[PDB]
Formats: sequence, C-alpha cells, structure tokens
Amino acid sequence: GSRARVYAEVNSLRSREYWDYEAHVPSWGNQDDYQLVRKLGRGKYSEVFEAINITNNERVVVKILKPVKKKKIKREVKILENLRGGTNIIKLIDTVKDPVSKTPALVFEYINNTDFKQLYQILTDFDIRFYMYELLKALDYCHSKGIMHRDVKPHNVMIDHQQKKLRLIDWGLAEFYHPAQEYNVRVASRYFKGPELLVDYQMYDYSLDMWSLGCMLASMIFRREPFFHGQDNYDQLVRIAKVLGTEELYGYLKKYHIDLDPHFNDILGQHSRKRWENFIHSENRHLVSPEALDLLDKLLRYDHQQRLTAKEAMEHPYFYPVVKEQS
Ligand SMILES: O=C(CCCCCCCNc1nc2cc(C(=O)O)ccc2c2cnccc12)NO
Repeated sequence: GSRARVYAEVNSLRSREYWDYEAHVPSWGNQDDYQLVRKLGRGKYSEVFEAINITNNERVVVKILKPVKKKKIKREVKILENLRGGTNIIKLIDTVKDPVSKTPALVFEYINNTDFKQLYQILTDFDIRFYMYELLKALDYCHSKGIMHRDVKPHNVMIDHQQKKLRLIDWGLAEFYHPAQEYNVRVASRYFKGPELLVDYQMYDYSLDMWSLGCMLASMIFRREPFFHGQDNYDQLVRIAKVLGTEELYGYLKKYHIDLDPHFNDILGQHSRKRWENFIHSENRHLVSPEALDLLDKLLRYDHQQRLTAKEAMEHPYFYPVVKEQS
C-alpha cells in the first residue's frame, strides 16, 4: 500500500503503553483550583475558557471536554503526555475533573495570540519564514513521536506576535501512526484537507500535515486565505486540481490504485498544471521569492510520499535566513 518515509516504525519500537491509549489511566486532579474568567471558544466536543489557577494566580486556559467520548479523551490525553516538552507544542499543565460531576477538562498554558486574519495581513517575508520554521519544529517533533496532528490550520497555530511565540494547539483529532493502518478520512478543516482525504485514501501518514502546512504557506506568501477555498469536499478537490492539474491527479490515483467517486466526472473538468508564479502580483510580490516557490512546490503535491518531510522542509534554503538569525 503506502507507508511513511520517516518515523514509520517508531511506535512499534516503543513500549505498547506508549501508543495503547485505550489502556491509559490519567491522573485526574481537581478543577476547583481554577476560576473561569471568560469563554474563548466552543466546538462540537469542547469549550475553552480563560482561567486563573487560584493557588498560584497563573493565567491558563481550561478546555472542558464533552464527557463520555471516553476513548477520544484518553487519546488526546495520552498524546499530550507523550509530547511533553515538545518544541512549540501547547503545554498541557494538568488533567482535571469537576470533583462532583466528574466531567474532565484539560488545563493548558495561555498564549496571548493575535488573530490570524489580522496577523497574516501584516507579516513580512522574514516573519513568514520565522513562523513557518517554528511550526515545522512542532510538526517534526510530533511526527518523530509517532503522532499525526490531522488538523493543522491557522486557527490551531497560535501566534503571540509581540513575544514571537508560536504554539500548535488542539490535539483532539491527532492519532498515532502505524504502518498499513487505515485511518478515518474525516479529519482536518475542508480547506486544509490533503487530496488523500478528498479521494478517500485511508492509508495516509504524517505527510497529511505537510499538505496542510503547504496550504498555510501558500496563503501567507500569496495573501489568499484560505488558499484553496472549496465550497464542499468535492469542490475542494476541484479547486486543488485547477492549480496542480488534472493529468497529475490521474497519475496519483493510478499509482495508489484509487478510484474517484463518480460524482467527480461531472465537475473536475480538464486543467493544466499552473506555474506558481501565476499567483504573484503587486500586493504579494515582496513575500515571494524563488526559494519560497520551490519549497511550496515540494509541499503541495498530490503524491503524499513525495511531499517534503517536516525535517526536509526545515532544511530548505527558504529558512536559511532564520537559521542564521537563531545562531
Ligand atoms: O491563528 C491564530 C488565531 C487563532 C484563533 C483563536 C482561537 C480561540 C481559542 N483559544 C484558545 N484555544 C486553545 C485551545 C487549546 C487546545 O484545544 O489544545 C489549547 C490552548 C488554547 C489557547 C491558549 N491560549 C489562549 C487561547 C487559547 N494565530 O494567533
């Protein structure tokens, strides 16, 4: 079938307890130590509040989990435990429960983020290189720990643009990678779904996250956010094929023995592969360089096996100015 080019066997080389999250027994502390200040957001399975730890006055966030998704709670908890101390990964401070209802919650460090819709409009060339390099550190770390994030998107990449801090958040869709395992393709936000998800190819790997990061890179350097703006999952693949080309799509499908949903017959059309330079104009030209386009071209590929790994991306010349500054 398909296997990851890096870190393919890393979970099988670790103790079973590392990846067998259904067997994980979290230590649940007392949520009563936290005073909720403000609701920050709400999703299908969780709500996040700004909070104060009343025993030490530290500001934190509390993510209250819709209880009874028990397996999924253990998964997120175990993944965060395994990622402890990872570079640019949101820090899990504690796992707590309401001591009466037993509803679980996760306590994270607080990041004073700048909303990406405002931020992306003011980023310089160097800013984009810097933040993408920092994001790559988090992905390389989690992939090396055997974990796919599966929901990389601007809302999950919190950036404090004053302190220059970046954290990859919301590990609720993340999974452990096991060679030959078939995964649910209902992951990621529509605009950040890799072609593999859109064509129902279940034997995917860490390279899914590299598609999503390529989409974010394109949106930043070209100032089109989101970059591929589908109206539904079918239209999402059409938007991708209008840039990457249809002949190239068909070669990918043939290589992996993938059959397209026949509804695509009515909507895909015929599209040449476009030059990345076609997206340059006066409003984004200062953010685009030959190195940026070369990197992007090596991320936004149909063939998940040919996309750069996070490490190879970090090694690309596009980041040399950042490396030089960090030394
Ligand atoms: O794209 C950006 C803007 C992002 C838009 C803000 C989303 C609002 C939710 N707000 C927070 N959600 C968290 C979720 C988790 C988790 O689920 O793991 C962990 C930590 C936080 C968090 C920490 N500090 C402040 C706010 C939040 N770039 O800045």
